[PDB]
Amino acid sequence: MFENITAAPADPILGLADLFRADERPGKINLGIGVYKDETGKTPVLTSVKKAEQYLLENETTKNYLGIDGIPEFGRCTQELLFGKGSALINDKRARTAQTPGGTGALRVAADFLAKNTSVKRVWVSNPSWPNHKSVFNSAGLEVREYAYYDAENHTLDFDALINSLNEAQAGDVVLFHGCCHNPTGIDPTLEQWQTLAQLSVEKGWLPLFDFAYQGFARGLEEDAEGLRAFAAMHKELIVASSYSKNFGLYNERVGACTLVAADSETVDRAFSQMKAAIRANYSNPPAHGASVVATILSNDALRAIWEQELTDMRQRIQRMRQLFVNTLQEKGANRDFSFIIKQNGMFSFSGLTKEQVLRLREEFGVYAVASGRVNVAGMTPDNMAPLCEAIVAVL
Amino acid sequence: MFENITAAPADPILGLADLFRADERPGKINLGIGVYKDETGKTPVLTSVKKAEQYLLENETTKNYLGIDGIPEFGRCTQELLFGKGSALINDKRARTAQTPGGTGALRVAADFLAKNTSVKRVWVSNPSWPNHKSVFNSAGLEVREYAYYDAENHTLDFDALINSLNEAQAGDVVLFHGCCHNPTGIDPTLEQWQTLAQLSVEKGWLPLFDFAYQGFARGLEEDAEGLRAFAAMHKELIVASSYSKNFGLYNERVGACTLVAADSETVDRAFSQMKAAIRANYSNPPAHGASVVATILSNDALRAIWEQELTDMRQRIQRMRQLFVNTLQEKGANRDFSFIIKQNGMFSFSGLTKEQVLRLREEFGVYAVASGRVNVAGMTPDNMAPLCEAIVAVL
Ligand SMILES: Cc1ncc(COP(=O)(O)O)c(CN)c1O
Ligand SMILES: Cc1ncc(COP(=O)(O)O)c(CN)c1O
Repeated sequence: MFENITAAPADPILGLADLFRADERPGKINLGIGVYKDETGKTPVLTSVKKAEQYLLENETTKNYLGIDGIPEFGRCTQELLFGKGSALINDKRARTAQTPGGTGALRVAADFLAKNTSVKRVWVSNPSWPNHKSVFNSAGLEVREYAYYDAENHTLDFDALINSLNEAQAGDVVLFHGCCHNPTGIDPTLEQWQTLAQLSVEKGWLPLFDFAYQGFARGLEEDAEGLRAFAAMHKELIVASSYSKNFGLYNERVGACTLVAADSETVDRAFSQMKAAIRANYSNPPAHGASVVATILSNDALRAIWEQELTDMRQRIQRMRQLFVNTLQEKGANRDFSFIIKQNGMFSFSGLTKEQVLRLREEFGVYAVASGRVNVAGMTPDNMAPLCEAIVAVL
Repeated sequence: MFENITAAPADPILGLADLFRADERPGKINLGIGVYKDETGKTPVLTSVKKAEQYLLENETTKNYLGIDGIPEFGRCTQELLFGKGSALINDKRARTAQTPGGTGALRVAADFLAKNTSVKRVWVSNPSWPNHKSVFNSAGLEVREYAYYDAENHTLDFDALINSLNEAQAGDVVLFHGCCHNPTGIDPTLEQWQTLAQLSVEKGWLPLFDFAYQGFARGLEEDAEGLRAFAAMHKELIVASSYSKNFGLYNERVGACTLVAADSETVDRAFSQMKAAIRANYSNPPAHGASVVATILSNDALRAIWEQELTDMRQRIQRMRQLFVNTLQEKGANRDFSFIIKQNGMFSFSGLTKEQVLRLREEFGVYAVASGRVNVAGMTPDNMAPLCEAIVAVL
């Protein structure tokens, strides 16, 4: 049965992890995978998480099944994060949340859902985008088409091209938008632009699907949700896949959620029972741990007050490294202007390096970055900034 | 988009959970979902698990991504459980394990794998079987056919009918076998029978797929694996989906694994890279917690010595309740012989109650059981045994 199986090519992102610990060469620098690192190049588990975990160890009395959609309070706390405590969506009971194994899992369950219970055939994804978007939607039998987004020359959001590309999407097609911290460009629409697309979207009849994996990494919790909230006030239905892997440092615990929004309580409820059926046939019910942690933190002011500060620290250190990288590059004689980098939000900078340059950086200097030239700024520290910048300069 | 969505019917198993806490009527008894309960009707978290969790809280320094196939030691410890420490499969490096969100998740990833990289079109499932088997395989686009298994009259394994049904399966079809504690009949093949099927399977060219969710609940760890081990010594390729939800009391942490076996190291490795691609497009990487616990327990003799005893206690209490149920039924004037129940292994007894009887038991007495007449013996206690038995007798 397996004699004919061809080997799949290594994952463009997760594959770097293998190569990185395959070459024992002293000063390697890992700027590939999107994981936060502190000034010492460590990925620590947050203090609030350690506190919440202790509490759980004290108070849990059972590991009995969670129920298909997970922990209620979790689902409730996430909607308030996404839509706002006031929000009519919450009051009209128009939204339903399922706890899922990470944002990726939320994208898959949404894909499986749309594929079996809807007439969706094609999903529109930005160009460029996170590489795994294609694979997830293709796994569910949906088709992926690309819409223009980034202006390489100016390092700008090519809005006119975005608008003009989307014009080929028909009523009933799904359009994927990144909530904030666009992966991998780091360029997001302004609120005015989010508004224009909110409206264009209602006239052309597209079903919006937001990928929210970095809430809190651009300007703040409530600000990063503005675009989504602009859409929810104007739309009757929409899906949102959010992740807690980055903003809670819970990467390997797989914590995320798929939020379904419909016209009214009765409708979202019917639609949701099918989403639950799709979960049952996939992984049955979600892993409790990571989600329990998030819920306990969110539910306790002391704990939540400490978390918001840890999040604020993460974001600020990244903004620091961002400006340092640019300054050291100019200091090291980079034959180019990299100022645009300071303008990007989130963990990544679309550096502009060519495939060949990133290949040489790795083989020659032990510097790891994604083929597309995406570099993890959050992996930069005052200690590796100089070796890194010299590697880059000797490659331009 | 959602105006037309029809509501999915409630899950035949997980749906009972809703109904049960929907009726506030004092003496309700829950014999539906397969969860272990101790003499006081509680589902406690195991002591070894509490110990392992404390250790993890002390020693974990990061929640960084786990890598598509999960924790190595976990994968390694599971293969030794399944195949045995000696085993040529392990020494020849013919097996590859992926850590997955529960046994259900392992069944899905195996389904997705077989569907995209193989010429499998149909999966053979016993009649009766765990209800979610159909849905998982149908989610992946595979077809499910049923093979005769249980003799209702005699409460025996209708081997001749089993053999005769399987004769319609062609070379290249997947046949699902339950390792031990057949859900829901509790009747398993003898080793001699496992042997006959091991051989019949090689001549007819079927790809075996074992569902192992109750290892340790029949007679013991190594004994419950005998059938599988009889097959692995005779087969060149096979897949095994195992679960740790019951034997480790880790239900909601979602801990299981999908083990792939091929002719040689080079082949299993090529095949496996595709299995990894299927995981990446589903949930990316598995939840660490539950699996870390299992690995720490398995890796430490003190901890593992305590676990094996807790498992032994669970199994023994069930065997106790099994004989008590039968004795109280006869004591309460049951107009029938229920002796066959003592002969069944695992958590469930196929009682023989009709759909109508189980419907009446619920509405009239607050006694919850699955439509098929499957009752959770592990949910019986000396305290509810009498109310329960009277409910049943007044329904025969
Ligand atoms: C845009 C985007 N969407 C979803 C995810 C998947 O996140 P998770 O690791 O939570 O599964 C990521 C990973 N960073 C992402 O960048
Ligand atoms: C036969 C069988 N297979 C798989 C599973 C799924 O187990 P999990 O809860 O580990 O996902 C179960 C549930 N008891 C089962 O009974």
